[PDB]
Amino acid sequence: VLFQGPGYSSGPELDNRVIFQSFSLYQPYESNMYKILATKGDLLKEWGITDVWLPPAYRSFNMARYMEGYAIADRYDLGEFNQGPNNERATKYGTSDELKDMIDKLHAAGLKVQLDLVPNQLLGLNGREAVYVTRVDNNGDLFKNPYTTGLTTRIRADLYLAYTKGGGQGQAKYGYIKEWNKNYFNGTSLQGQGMGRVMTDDNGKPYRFFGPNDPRNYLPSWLEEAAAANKINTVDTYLPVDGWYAAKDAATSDQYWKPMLIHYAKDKGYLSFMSQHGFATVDDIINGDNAEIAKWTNAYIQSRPEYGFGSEERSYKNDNTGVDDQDQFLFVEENGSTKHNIHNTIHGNYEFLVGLDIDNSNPTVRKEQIHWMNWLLDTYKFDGFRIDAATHFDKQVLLDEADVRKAHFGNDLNNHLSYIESYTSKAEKFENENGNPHLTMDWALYYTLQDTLGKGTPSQKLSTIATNSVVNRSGSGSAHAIPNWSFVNNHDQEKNRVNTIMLDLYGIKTGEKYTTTPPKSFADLYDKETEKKALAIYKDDMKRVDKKYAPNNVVSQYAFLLTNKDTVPTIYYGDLYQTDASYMSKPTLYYEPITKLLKMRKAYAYGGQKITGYTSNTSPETAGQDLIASVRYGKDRYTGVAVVIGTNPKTDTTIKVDMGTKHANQVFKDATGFHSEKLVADNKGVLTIRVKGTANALVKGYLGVWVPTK
Ligand SMILES: [Ca+2]
Repeated sequence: VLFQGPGYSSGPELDNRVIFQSFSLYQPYESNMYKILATKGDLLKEWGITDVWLPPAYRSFNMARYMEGYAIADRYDLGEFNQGPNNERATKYGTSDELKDMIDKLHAAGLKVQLDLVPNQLLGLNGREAVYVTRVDNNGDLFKNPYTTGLTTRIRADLYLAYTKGGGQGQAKYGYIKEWNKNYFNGTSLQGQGMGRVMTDDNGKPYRFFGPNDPRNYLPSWLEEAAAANKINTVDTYLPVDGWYAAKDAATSDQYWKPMLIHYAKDKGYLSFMSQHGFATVDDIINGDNAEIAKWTNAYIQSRPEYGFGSEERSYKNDNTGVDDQDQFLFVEENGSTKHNIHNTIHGNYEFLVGLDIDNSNPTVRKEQIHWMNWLLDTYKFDGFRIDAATHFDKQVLLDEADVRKAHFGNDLNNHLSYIESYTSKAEKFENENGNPHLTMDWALYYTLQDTLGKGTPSQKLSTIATNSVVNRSGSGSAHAIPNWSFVNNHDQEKNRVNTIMLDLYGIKTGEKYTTTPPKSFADLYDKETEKKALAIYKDDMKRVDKKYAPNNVVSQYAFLLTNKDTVPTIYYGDLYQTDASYMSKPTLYYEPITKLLKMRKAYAYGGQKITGYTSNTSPETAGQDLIASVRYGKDRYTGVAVVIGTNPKTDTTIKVDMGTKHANQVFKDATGFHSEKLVADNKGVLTIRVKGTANALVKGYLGVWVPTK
C-alpha cells in the first residue's frame, strides 16, 4: 500500500505561484548576473514572485552563438573548473561560488529556484570517432531535400568522422558516465566534416590502419613506410583527409611529418592549390615549415564540399529559430540498422534538435541522467527544474526527474516546482496520464495572445483568449484545469523575432525553394555586427506605435496572464528589462505597467473567473470580436479585478461589467493608470464603463484594469 504521488492540482494554492524567468540570450558575457540577482530577493517578493527560473549554468561550447549554457561541453562544470575562454572559472553568468551564494540569498528572501535542466544534447566535444550515418530530418525519417532538389537522400549507412567523444573535467570527476562517446548518442546535427572525410580507394573502400603488423590493414603503395613505422594520424583505424604522416625517413625521424593529402589520389586539386601558394613541387612541401604548410593545406580543406557542409545536404530552411533541426545524421550500424530508440519522446518522433543528441533510451545514459540530477540538487540546492526540450527525448527521463524530486523533497510538490518546456498538446496528454508530475507549458495561450493582441490590426476574435489555452476559461472556468505554467514572452520567442530581423538584413526568406538559384545559409552568414544591428532595430520597434517585429499590447497580454485563474504565470526578464544591456540596468516602456500589474495580482487576483464578450461600434454583429472583460470576482468584497480589453482604436461603446453583488456601491480605480475616472458600482455591483479606443505604444484598442477600494 503505497502513498507516493499526489501530483500537481490546479487551485488557489498553486495559482499563488509566479515564476520569474531571470535571463535572456542577449545578456552580455559579463560574469556578473549572479552577484547582481543575489540582491533582488525583496524586489522579487514585492511583485509576488515565488520561483526563479535560472539559466542553464553548465559550461558552454566556446563557439556557442550566445554562450548561454545550452550548448553543453561539460554538464558538471557550473563555474567551478578552469574551462572557460582563457581558462576562466566563471560561465557567462559567474562562478559556482557566486551561484551558491545567490541561491543562498534568494532562499533567504523566501524564494525558490529552478535550474534549467538540459537532458537532450551536448555540443562541442574535442575528440573524434568514426560512425555510420543516415541523413535524416528532425523526426529521424530519411531526408528529402525539400527546399533544394526534392530528392530522397542516398546518405544511408555512410562512413563519417564526427566529434562524439569528451565531456570535460566535471563529467570526468563527478559523473556516472566518465566520458561521452558515439555509443551514447542517437546522432548529431550536421557537423560540416563532409562525406569524403574518410580516405578511400577508387571504388569506395576506406583505408584502414589498426597497427604496424596488422593483416587487417588496407593501405595504398605510398603509406607502407609510415605503416611499418606506425606514424599515421588516424581516427578509430580510419584515415582522415586532414591527417599527417611520416613522408620521408619514416622510423626514427619526426621532422618529416607531412599532410597525407600529398599523394591522396582521389583529391585532384590539392597539389595545384599548393602550387599557387609557394610550394610548386611534390617535394617543395616535404621541406617547407609546417606553419605555412598547415595554414594553406587547411584553407584548401575548407574550400571543398566533400570536406564540409557542402556534401551533407543541409536543409537550408533558415528557420528563424536559428536552428535547422532537419539537419541531422542518425547514428546507424553498417547494415543501416540502429541501436538507438528515437520514438519514446512525448512527440512520438522529433528526437532531434541540435548538437550530439543523447540516447535517453540507453539504460547507462538513463542512470547517468539520474546521477546528474541528483548531483545538481545535492551540490547547488536547486528546488526543482525547468526542463529544456522536454518533448524531444525519451520521456522516461521526465518520470525519473520526478522521482529524483520525490527522493529529495517528498510530497511537497508546490514548493518544489518542475515545469517542462512544451509547444505541443501531447505534453498535456503525457502529464495527465502520469498524474501531472510537472507543470505543462501553456504554448496555446501564448500563440493565441500573439494573434489577438500581439498583432497590429488583429485577424482573430479577441474572445478566443478564453478558449485557446491549455485551460478553457469560457463561461464558468475549468472544473479540473491542467496544472500549467503560462507566458506572454520568453528567451526563445524574442530570439526568433531578432533572427527575423537578421534574416531580413541578410535578404533570406525562411522556407524558400532553391531550385535554380544557389541556396542561402543563415548559419554561414551569422555575424555579431548584423546581430548588433538587429538588436538596435528590435528595441526601437518595441518603443514605436505601428510595431513591425516586436509584439503589440504587451501590457494587455500580461494583464490577462496575471489575472487568469488556474495557472502559474511567468514574467519574462526581457519584457521588464532591455534584453542586451547589463543585467537589470535598463527598464523597458513595459516595466512600470507590468510591475504594477504584479502588485495588483498579489492584492486582488482571487475568486471565480468570468469572461464576457461584447459588441462595439466596430463589431455590432459578433459579440467578443474586439471587446471583452476578464473578471476575477474576488474572495471578499475587497478583492477581485475587472480586466477590460479591446483591439480597435476607433471603438466607442459603453458596456456593463458585472462584479457581483458583494461589490455594490463600491469605488473602482484603474490599476494601470491608463484611465483616471473613478467608477462606482451600482446596487448589484455592476460597472458602467465608457470604452474610448486609443492607439499609442502601450495600447491598441483599450485596456482597463478596474480594482475596488479596500
Ligand atoms: Ca533527443
